[PDB]
Amino acid sequence: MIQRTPKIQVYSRHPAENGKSNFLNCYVSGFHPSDIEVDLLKNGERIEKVEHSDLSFSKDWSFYLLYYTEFTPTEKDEYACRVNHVTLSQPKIVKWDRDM
Amino acid sequence: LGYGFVNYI
Amino acid sequence: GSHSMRYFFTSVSRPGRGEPRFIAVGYVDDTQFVRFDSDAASQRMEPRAPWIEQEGPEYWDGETRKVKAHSQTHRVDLGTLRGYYNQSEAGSHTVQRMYGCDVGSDWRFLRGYHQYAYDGKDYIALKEDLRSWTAADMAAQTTKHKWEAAHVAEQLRAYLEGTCVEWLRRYLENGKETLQRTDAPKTHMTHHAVSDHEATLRCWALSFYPAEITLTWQRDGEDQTQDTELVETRPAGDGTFQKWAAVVVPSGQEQRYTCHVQHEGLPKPLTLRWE
Repeated sequence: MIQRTPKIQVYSRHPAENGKSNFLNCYVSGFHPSDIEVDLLKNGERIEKVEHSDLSFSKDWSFYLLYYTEFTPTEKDEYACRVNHVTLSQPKIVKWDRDM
Repeated sequence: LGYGFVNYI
Repeated sequence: GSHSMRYFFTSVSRPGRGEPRFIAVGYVDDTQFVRFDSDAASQRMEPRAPWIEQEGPEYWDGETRKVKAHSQTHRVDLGTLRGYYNQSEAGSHTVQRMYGCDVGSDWRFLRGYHQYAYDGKDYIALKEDLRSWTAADMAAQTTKHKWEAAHVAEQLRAYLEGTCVEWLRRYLENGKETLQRTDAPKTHMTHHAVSDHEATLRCWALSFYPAEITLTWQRDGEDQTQDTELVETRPAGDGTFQKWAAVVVPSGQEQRYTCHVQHEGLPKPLTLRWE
């Protein structure tokens, strides 16, 4: 059966500024089948109350979802997104890199 | 507004 | 100035874990406006854009009735397709349906579409003439014969050319502040050394709407498409989109490289340079 790997991107809604409220996004696209586990992590711990978009898909039938939470970046705090899917032999962690 | 007729594969 | 209304349905089986889960979403262009989730408490078609909230109770009742009916048929379909493909109940399977209509800048009908997939592969699609079908394999030919004998295409064509276009125009007018806008991308490039001899050049486009955009890199005017990392256009969460493209180049050669941005919000395509 068809399986397509999620393309994972972790990023802020606005350019990050320490002490200023923002939104942390983990966007997963291009995957099939739709069953997927996505968590946002702060200093390696799962963030509670993360919201997500309703399941939808692209012209090629592959799925996409946005997971998001309000956050206030600081110098010290590390953020990441952890994703599991049938195409991944272990969960995959992508770190938020604010200097891209 | 969605369509309202149904069909089966 | 071209526009679309599309509905997207996904139904997934879950063997020995209950009935299939059905999710429907509706979009005008790149703006979602409704959802239905068969697992959710409300059992209602729900608003997901501010401009659809003004629709009255007859709208919500009727949209809920229709989408619940589709939920049930796609449940039956997952059974039917297991029969067509001689599949067991050991595994989960997925049906997807997508349909809708496009209009041009002048809001006249351009084309209609209605496509179905099973397990992520094309299954059957209405052709551009809205009169005939393309079936992707032998099982989908069975569906084609049944849909021809039931005159399904005629039903769809009347919807796609009529009702679909009319309600798309209504939504475009009611949501004009959101849907008729163009937000041009705010663009820049970033430079970061990866070693003493190479640097990553990343071309950014932020805060744009609609999501359609092109970002390309040239080296002395030659497209660097095989050497470019181009990420999927992504939502910012506020109704705008973001995208970047990157190349890794030898340090000292930055001035050969230019980034090129095309978007409907721009009065002219932009060229960004390192000099």
